[PDB]
Amino acid sequence: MRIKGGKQTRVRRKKWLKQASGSFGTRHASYKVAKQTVIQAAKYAYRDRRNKKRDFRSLWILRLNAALREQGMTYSVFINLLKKHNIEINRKVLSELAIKEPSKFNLIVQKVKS
Amino acid sequence: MHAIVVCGSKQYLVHENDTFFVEKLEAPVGKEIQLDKVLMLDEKIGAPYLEKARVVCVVEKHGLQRKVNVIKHISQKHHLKKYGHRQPYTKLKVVRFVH
Amino acid sequence: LNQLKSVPKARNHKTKTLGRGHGSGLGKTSGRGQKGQKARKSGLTRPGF
Amino acid sequence: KTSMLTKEQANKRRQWYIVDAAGLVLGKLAVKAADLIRGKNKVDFTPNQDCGDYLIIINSDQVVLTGNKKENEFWYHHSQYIGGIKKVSGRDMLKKQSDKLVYNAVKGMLPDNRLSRRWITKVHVFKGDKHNMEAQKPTTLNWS
Amino acid sequence: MIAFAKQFRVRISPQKARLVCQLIVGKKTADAQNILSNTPKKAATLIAKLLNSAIANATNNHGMNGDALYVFECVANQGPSMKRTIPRAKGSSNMITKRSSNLVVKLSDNPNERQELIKQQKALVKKRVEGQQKAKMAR
RNA sequence: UUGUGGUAGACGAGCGUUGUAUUGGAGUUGAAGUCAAAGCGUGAGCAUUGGUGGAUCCAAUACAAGUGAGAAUGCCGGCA
RNA sequence: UUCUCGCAGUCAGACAGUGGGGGAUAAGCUUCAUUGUCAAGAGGGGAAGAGCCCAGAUCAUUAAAUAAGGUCCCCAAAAUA
RNA sequence: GCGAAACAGUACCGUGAGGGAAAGGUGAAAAGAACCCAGAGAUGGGAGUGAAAUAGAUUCUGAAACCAUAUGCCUACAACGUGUCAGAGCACAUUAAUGUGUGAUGGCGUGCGUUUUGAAGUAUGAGCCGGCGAGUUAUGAUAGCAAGCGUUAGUUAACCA
Ligand SMILES: [Mg+2]
Ligand SMILES: [Mg+2]
Ligand SMILES: [Mg+2]
Repeated sequence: MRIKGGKQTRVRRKKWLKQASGSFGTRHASYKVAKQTVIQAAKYAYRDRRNKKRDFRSLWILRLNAALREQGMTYSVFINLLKKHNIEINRKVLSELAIKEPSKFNLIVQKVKS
Repeated sequence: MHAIVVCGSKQYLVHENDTFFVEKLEAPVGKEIQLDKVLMLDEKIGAPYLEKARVVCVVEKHGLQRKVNVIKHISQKHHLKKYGHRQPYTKLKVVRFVH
Repeated sequence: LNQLKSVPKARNHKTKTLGRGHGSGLGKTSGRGQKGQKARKSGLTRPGF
Repeated sequence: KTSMLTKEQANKRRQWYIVDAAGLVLGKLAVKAADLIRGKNKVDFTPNQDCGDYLIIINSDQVVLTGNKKENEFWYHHSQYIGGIKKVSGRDMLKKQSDKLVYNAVKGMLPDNRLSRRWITKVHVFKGDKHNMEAQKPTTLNWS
Repeated sequence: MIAFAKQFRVRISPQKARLVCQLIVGKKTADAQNILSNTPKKAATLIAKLLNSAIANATNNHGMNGDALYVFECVANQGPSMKRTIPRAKGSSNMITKRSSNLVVKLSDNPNERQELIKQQKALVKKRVEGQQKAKMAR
């Protein structure tokens, strides 16, 4: 018994090529390059799915530092004024968003002054 | 007006009539769930949590997020393992918040 | 006993196919190691040796 | 999952400024200028929209460098040729070209980036008190 | 309302025919026949005849207006090739490949004629989604 | 409750292909194959609709193998 | 990690700390005993580094506290004396 | 699959012994496309036959690499293993989905197999696509698992019907 099987190979390569669309040049045409680029893209996806929560926290810190620097104290002093006194688990983003709807944030920053 | 609520493990800034997506809650469509934990309801800041304060939401749907197809591949060392993931979520909106 | 569904109890064991990729294991080297005398065709010198 | 963080986009509004760099020092002025240009101090800093303000620096030649640097630290500039090192000293930079000094000291503090070359053009360093940018109605603040 | 005309396996290159086909495309027919006759190219004596034949096909067969015509869309697709051997120093026998071109010229009558192709494109997906939806009634 | 990085390498459970057997069954009211699409799976892989095409084919359980390709200055054909 | 049975693979190692030989208290040198790491191992520090320091990745989260290292700007984070 | 489905040991290479290929399918049936227009003509476009002429003699189907055309979006101060995570504006509207195509701009980012102590590698292999292509078989040995049969057990080979 002889088995040729050109169906399965083409279907597999078609899936790999379909994965990489919107790629420059031949990367979406030739399969040999498409597989390399899909592998590399998924590596980058795995690394960035961690780097982005590494970075968004930093952005929230930055936009909280800026808001507090216009009241007379720094972010590195505000965190004490949440943990030790008036123990609060308000998150590190929402205290950021509260500036985009301000004058409810000022209530926070003057509440810890007690 | 606003409120800050701990649903799942993420804290949410939530007003009236807003739809937000949280992690799976094990509750069928249409029922009302009272999220219990809450901090900073309205100018009223509970230090550990705001006691005797809830936010009442109606669950809209259970869904699966977009597929994340993770392939990990040691370079030039005989390894091409592949795995896929569809994190389930629940979308739900608020009706009003218990004072 | 319904030849349309004929089943045994247990005899169909893991067939180590040696050269069909890595996911099954036993792939490119095929269990022969790396680059020795045994790696080449017809290794395994005389039994008592 | 969670509520997506808010991020302004083409919602930028930028107000001019004026600082009279009479007796400040180079670097302490430069970090403040760099932050004011980047809009790092804005309450809503979107990292990719040039949300920062404009800036005009006046009386450049009066800025001061601490210590004996005026005779010991050199600024270099090289053409792509050979033997093209142009090497000038702090005393000569505070006289011949002073605005270029503050300009360069500010530019290097910005990231290697594609808005950095578009940020830096928001810094206008006039050498003397007079200017032609009174039309834009700047504010005025001390030591920034 | 297109009335094309095609010549197959002309002994010209595809890449030399595309140079004058660019000249003729998008322009009116009165300033195409003459502008193509007057240019000094081998790829012009081979396209003047074809363009005039397309004119005649449009005018006689389909019955269009004529002085409203314009060259809708011009190409020189790759026709079949010929393979030949060429001697060399020391007998190395490179392969010369003679080219060819399947020229085709389309002559439209209404000035737009392009949104109609897009309309057919959109219908071909509208019917796909519609057949998809009518088969969602599997309950 | 304790765990879940991993080459060589040991072990386990599996997908797919071609055909035979019996069992069901779809097909000119359009079969396989082929492209396209904004689906479903933990993976190998699997459906749905439409255009083309113009006669064979799909699922369940066993069985048997020329059974699974990105690399061999690989072979053949085509094309840059 | 002891005993029996089936099945292999391996026998070109490298560097850092420590104690010595050869070497010239020369080598990213060579040969050993030892502790690690890499190999076969990603992340953070180190500007950039396979082998140093911290650590040991089931997958998703636009959650919180930390280790080495670090807080004028690039680059997240500090002030007083 | 015989080297060979056809005028193959042909054509072709070689002084000679000898070496030695490739390619098939209209349709049910030629009803092989009279006639008209352009053109020198092949041919093409209508007509005509026919179920279909995107079946037309280039003749079953007709992927990919490859070459051209076109709606939609971006790009002419920009350092780029070319993608990813964020993200504007723009244009559409689906296997109804926290949707689709492009993606100004920020952060981040030295390919795949091989062999090596260690390679992005100034070490090597691959121009690209498709197809072909590499642990099987006979007869015995030992081990594991399952089954039949069992304590004077078990078991056939050749051969014959
Ligand atoms: Mg090898
Ligand atoms: Mg391989
Ligand atoms: Mg070489």
